[PDB]
Amino acid sequence: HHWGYGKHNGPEHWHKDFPIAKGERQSPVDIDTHTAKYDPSLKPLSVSYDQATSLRILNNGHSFKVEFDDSQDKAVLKGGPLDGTYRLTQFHFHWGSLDGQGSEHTVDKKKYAAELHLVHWNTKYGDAGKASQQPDGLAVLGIFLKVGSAKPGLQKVVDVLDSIKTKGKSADFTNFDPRGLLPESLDYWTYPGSLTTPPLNECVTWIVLKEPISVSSEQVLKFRKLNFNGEGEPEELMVDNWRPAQPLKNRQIKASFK
Ligand SMILES: NS(=O)(=O)c1ccc(C(=O)CSc2ncccn2)cc1Cl
Ligand SMILES: [Zn+2]
Repeated sequence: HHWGYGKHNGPEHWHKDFPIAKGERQSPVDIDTHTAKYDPSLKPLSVSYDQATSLRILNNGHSFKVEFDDSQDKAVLKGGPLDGTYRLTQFHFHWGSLDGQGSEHTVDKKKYAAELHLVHWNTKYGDAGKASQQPDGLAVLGIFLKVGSAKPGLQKVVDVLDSIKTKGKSADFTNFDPRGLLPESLDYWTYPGSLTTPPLNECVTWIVLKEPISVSSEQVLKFRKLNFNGEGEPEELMVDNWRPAQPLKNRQIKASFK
């Protein structure tokens, strides 16, 4: 009876296996735009993805993820609220059954159709597992998706999803450039938080971009054809794989803009 997004194993159940679910710095959160404080000391975010090396794409029964070669300084995040250099290790998405839900973070209670998470680890900790045990171990760049015009840079991802329909399928996935998933502006909100999936470790500096990307209905339709289940099990479409907003508690959200 493992964790998921259903009625009997979804977010309201996760605290039983992972008591940190009720912790002091859980994610996602609602970003109340009027309450976030503009911090003039925040630096521009530096996103250096020119030498990224994608390796593989995998349906793990919770999402799909593109994994990168993170064994050298390739695709790195720095600046912004961060101290030091963070290596990109994977990206994945969360999305809805309908376009009015799917994001994890919300902005003045607005839900987007999906959210992209680009997961990076602090190189001072040597590997992603070690980094996950530190309060400043990971940095996730979060990008909202709205439905409208297509994102051309996402098409290579959506076109291979039919090859990883069910849980446990993977494929080779080289030469994918994550720069094609970014909006024009790198203005952001930031706060200290957690993984949004089990094990829910409190190790993430969240950097959530203010500007969404647009993707087409046909692109998000292909996300919704994935399956949570393994092949041969009853078919349950992979939709609504998002954790709702959690209590902000004793945290401030800072804005890089305004
Ligand atoms: N949604 S999210 O918060 O961006 C997110 C989701 C899953 C993972 C994983 O690495 C899960 S496996 C794992 N995590 C920490 C320690 C041992 N294993 C990492 C992140 Cl940052
Ligand atoms: Zn995520």
